[PDB]
Amino acid sequence: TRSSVLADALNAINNAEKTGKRQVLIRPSSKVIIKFLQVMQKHGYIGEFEYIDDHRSGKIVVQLNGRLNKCGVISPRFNVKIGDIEKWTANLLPARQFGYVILTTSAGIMDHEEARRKHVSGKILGFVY
Amino acid sequence: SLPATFDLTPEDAQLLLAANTHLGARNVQVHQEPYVFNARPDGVHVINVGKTWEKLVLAARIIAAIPNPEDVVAISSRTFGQRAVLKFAAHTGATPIAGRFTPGSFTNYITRSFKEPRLVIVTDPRSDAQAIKEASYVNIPVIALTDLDSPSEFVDVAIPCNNRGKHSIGLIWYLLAREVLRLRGALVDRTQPWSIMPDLYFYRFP
Amino acid sequence: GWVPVTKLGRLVKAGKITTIEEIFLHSLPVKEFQIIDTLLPGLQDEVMNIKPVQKQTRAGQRTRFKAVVVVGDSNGHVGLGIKTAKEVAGAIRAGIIIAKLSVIPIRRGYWGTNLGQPHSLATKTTGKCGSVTVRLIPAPRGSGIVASPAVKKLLQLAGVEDVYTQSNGKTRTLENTLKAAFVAIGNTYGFLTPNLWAEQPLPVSPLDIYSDEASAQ
Amino acid sequence: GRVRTKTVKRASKALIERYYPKLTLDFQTNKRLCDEIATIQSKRLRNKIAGYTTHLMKRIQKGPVRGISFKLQEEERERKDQYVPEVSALDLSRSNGVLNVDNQTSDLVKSLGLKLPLSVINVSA
Amino acid sequence: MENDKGQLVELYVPRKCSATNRIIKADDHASVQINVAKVDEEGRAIPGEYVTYALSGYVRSRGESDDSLNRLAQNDGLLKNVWSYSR
Amino acid sequence: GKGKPRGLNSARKLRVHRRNNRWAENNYKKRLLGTAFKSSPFGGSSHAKGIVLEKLGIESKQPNSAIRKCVRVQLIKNGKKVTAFVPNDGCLNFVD
RNA sequence: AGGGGAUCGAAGAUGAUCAGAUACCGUCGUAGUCUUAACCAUAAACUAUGCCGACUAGGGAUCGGGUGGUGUUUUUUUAAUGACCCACUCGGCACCUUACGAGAAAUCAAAGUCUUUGGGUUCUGGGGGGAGUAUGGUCGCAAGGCUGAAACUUAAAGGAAUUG
Ligand SMILES: [Mg+2]
Ligand SMILES: [Mg+2]
Ligand SMILES: [Mg+2]
Ligand SMILES: [Mg+2]
Repeated sequence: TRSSVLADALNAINNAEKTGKRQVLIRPSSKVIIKFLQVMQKHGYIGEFEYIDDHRSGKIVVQLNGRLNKCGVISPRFNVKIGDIEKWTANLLPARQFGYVILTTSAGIMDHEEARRKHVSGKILGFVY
Repeated sequence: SLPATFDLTPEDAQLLLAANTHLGARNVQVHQEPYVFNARPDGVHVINVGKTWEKLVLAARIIAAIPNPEDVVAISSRTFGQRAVLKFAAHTGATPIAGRFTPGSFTNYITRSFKEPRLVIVTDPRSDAQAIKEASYVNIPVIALTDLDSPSEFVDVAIPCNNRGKHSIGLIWYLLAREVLRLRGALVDRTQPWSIMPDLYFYRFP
Repeated sequence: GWVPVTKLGRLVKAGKITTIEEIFLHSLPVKEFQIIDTLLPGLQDEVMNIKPVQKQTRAGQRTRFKAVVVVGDSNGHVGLGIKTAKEVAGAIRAGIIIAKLSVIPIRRGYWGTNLGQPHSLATKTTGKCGSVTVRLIPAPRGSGIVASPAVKKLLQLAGVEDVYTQSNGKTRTLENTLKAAFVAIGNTYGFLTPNLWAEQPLPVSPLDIYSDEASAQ
Repeated sequence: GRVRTKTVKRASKALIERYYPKLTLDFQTNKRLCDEIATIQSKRLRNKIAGYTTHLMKRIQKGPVRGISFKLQEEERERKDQYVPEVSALDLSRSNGVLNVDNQTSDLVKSLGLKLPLSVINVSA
Repeated sequence: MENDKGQLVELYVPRKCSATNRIIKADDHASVQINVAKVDEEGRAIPGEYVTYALSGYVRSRGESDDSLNRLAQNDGLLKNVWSYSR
Repeated sequence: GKGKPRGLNSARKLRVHRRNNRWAENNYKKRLLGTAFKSSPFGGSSHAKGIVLEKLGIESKQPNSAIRKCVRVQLIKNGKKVTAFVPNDGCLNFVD
């Protein structure tokens, strides 16, 4: 069944970006999908998105530019020591310059560079570029 | 970015409806649904001819904008389009390919039919498929006359009309050329209707 | 001498196009190798492989030659071509003609920091052809070109300095290998990196500023 | 097979293509005409060509051939313009100043905001 | 793309498609550029002023080139009441 | 889902599966069955002295006929008979 | 193990011919084929495509349900139904196109969203033979099934496509 929401969300977004569409309709939504998207947005990988109430669990409509090569979810949210980040970013992202392996820490969800700065770490959600 | 002039004239619309350009075929590609106005109880669709018009004006602005009026290519293997296109070429000085479009007329610099357009206009995007396909190999924009069941692959600015009946065809071509010449300056004012009859464009066989 | 037959050729011979960068920017399809010749003077070829091929034409058995040839600036331009002819030097000739034709740019960039000239690649890329995949990864400077002979030549002749590769599949078929590698460098200019986000104003084609010129007589 | 070599057929084709007037069904005048209009290096090959222009001249007096006739082409160019009807089908006068049209097409015209003389001929299946 | 001295160091900033914001690349012979003519009050189009669009070979092959052109033009003042934002 | 468990508390299933699957490797099977100490004529050593039992004129036909000047040797440590090549020697004046 | 035992028919019984177009072929025919109670657990048991979930192109069909129609045929005096027709809609079922995509290719709406490699989970494979053999264990009245090696041997065995 629908085991991870984040997974299907990011899947939808990706597929849509490949087709070259301009908007997607994610369902359902989560505190996590919300935060993940806010981080996606902060670096401008997507335009603006709207949460649609319906009392169940909302839908989301995401508008996207075209700046999204691939976003994905790394699946079993492995834990990561701080020194370990380097290895993940050495695999997933296409380049040392840009891209973002975004984590879940006890100090909220955020990209890995903010994890570098705040000096914390946690589990690893997914990755954007 | 266009004056209150360019809007559809009562006369024009009369012409269109007289030639049944508004009569669309029985099936609609999901790609041309916005063109469809309403569907008749017999299963025949109706085209927003306002949109037919605006797309005509567009295709015209494009045909206009090309620096050398020779490069634009009208095409048709379709019977009716032959006649119409020929005239189009005459009054507009574009180059014409009536009848059999020789393959590799856009690739292959060695053959004698080799031409290097900067815009292709096509009557039927199905019967003239290969010209579209071939234009796609060499960055050449296609502007077609599509019915509501015409493959909109490798075409930009489709003109929704009626590829079936000869009146529709001739009329559309003629309107096209006329609009072009109105844009160049060749037919000075816009109140002046074309001295030339659309019937010159119609397909006649003895 | 040479007589152009294409409204891109007459543009070139009349010195109306300086660099290839103006061909590439607008994707104007080359069909006259002399174009590449004048625009790329410092193009140094290299026959990668020569192979006796047994033809059987209507009970008449013949021996021809298949030649895999690479060309390139040691700046940012490559080309690859395969050709079969009846005579070896003829094959090589024709091969170089073909590779001249299919010349491609390359986005070469930095590893991490940002000093001097761009040395390696910009991002990880991957080409696939046949069963073979070839993957190219940014190296740090002075890491040389880590690849088998063939792919190494192709990258050297394309002004890559530092690049890790990873292949997969039957890499022993050198034509698929070369083709695939070729694809992978030919994808670099195709990966939208954030420093290319800034909207440009659309350039107006050489074909329209110089349209009166290079028009057929 | 007495199949005439390509030089004879091609020369016959061209000679009749530009000099249809002075050639008849007779070989004896087509021959001396082939002497006065053309420069053939041999008498035998000239008899070949002039004789085949004789046969072909006997084939063109009955019907139009796959070649080029300018006497025809001028009128084929006139014919293209000749029949431009004084009142086409696209002139409203052909239906009493009214346009016979469907309920839905009339809806369309009403929606565009265009005043046209329309007769609403309703349709069904 | 710059280096440390602040100077650009590419072969070329490439053309992006207008519908899709993806990059058009050099071997893409299905990509296209569309010049539409700027017009005078007298309905004459000026010889050298265009509103131009770019289209990826992808969008033209997929058969969305048209609808894309519509939206684009309509939003850039060329058309009106052709293209709906809703369907 | 690429047919293997991918869960975070799934290690046991993974590694067990790996152990059950390494028995299709060839060398691994040799190495945990002690095939070298139980069967291999050398007993798992780089060399063995033996005493020439019989001078063999084997004849090995296709595609190239070796007038196989080989030997039956019996290894001293196993009392185990073996055949062996005696290289570079045309006449076998060296090995009796 | 009973009942049944028409047809057809492994076994078997009998004939043949007459030639190397060859024993088909023939005629009986026992078990079997049908069933009742037990067993057996295997097939090219095949879509040679595990199951759940999400997403990503059109087009013809059709099967099942549903919503709409001052649509049609059915007369009685108009309905009511019922079949049909059009539009839509879930759920099937096959087909026809393509490819953005995959693939070694044939081909594939999944065999796609896979080096830009991670939605959950089960099972299986690691050159060809030796061999589904030996041995043990287990299930079966038996025929057998399940589980299942090694020594030794070998440079290929194999896939798909292409020319003659
Ligand atoms: Mg390998
Ligand atoms: Mg089985
Ligand atoms: Mg099976
Ligand atoms: Mg094995």
